[PDB]
Amino acid sequence: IVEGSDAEIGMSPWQVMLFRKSPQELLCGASLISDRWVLTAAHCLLYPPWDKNFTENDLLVRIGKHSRTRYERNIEKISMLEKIYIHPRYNWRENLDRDIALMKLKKPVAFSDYIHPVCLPDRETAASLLQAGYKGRVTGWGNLKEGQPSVLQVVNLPIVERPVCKDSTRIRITDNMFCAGYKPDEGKRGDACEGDSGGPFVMKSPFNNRWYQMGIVSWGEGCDRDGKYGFYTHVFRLKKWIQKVIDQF
Amino acid sequence: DCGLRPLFEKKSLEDKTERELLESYI
Ligand code: NA
Repeated sequence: IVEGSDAEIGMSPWQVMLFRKSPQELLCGASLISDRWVLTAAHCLLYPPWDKNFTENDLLVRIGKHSRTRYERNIEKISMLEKIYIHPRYNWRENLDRDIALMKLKKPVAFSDYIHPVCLPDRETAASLLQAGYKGRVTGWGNLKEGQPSVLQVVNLPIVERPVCKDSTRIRITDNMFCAGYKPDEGKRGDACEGDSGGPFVMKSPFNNRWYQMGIVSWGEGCDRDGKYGFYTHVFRLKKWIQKVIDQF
Repeated sequence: DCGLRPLFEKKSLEDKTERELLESYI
């Protein structure tokens, strides 16, 4: 996260860290959507152009963490993965269309002051909140500049109009993505960056004061460049797949 | 259950920047 700030304790209790098991290396962000289901980006798991095809035993998650500097007794929890489900129409060949994956935890995680699931959007919430100029929030332990922080970073960023997203880049965008960030004209800055993929773009509902995950950090071109914007997988658009996987397993 | 944080919404406390988000709805 570029131009963010340190998260407050418990500010993002749905935050999940995706690690390589051996050697332990932080790979990506992720988000907690129930006691045993975690959402991330597909490319953190599967990316043939880089010979990447991680299986369940290659990985682990940590949940309820605030700092990488110290072990947080009785607060942070580790879980192994039972199964990985990648979207079956994830397009790694072209533009990362449907960059989304679900991971089922071997052991359900106990909820706590630091561990708690985010909501997935219903239709009305999606239509109401996912509009240009509305701000969401992005969190991650990924790069601070186009190295990595000791405390979780957070940045608030406005959704951008689809024509502007589309004209900002030559990569073919789809309706399964959206973009966010400040325009040069607006003064403020900030972006997700390499290492933040899989982390959530969340929005707080004014109707019921619940936090909803609208996007998943997916891709960009540099970080925090003028006239460029981060791209997120559009969660709502893919929610029938999410529900089928969770309901059908 | 979902999307209500034990240390914030569940205790009627605001985080340091959430007002920026809610203001953006106006
Ligand atoms: Na930008």
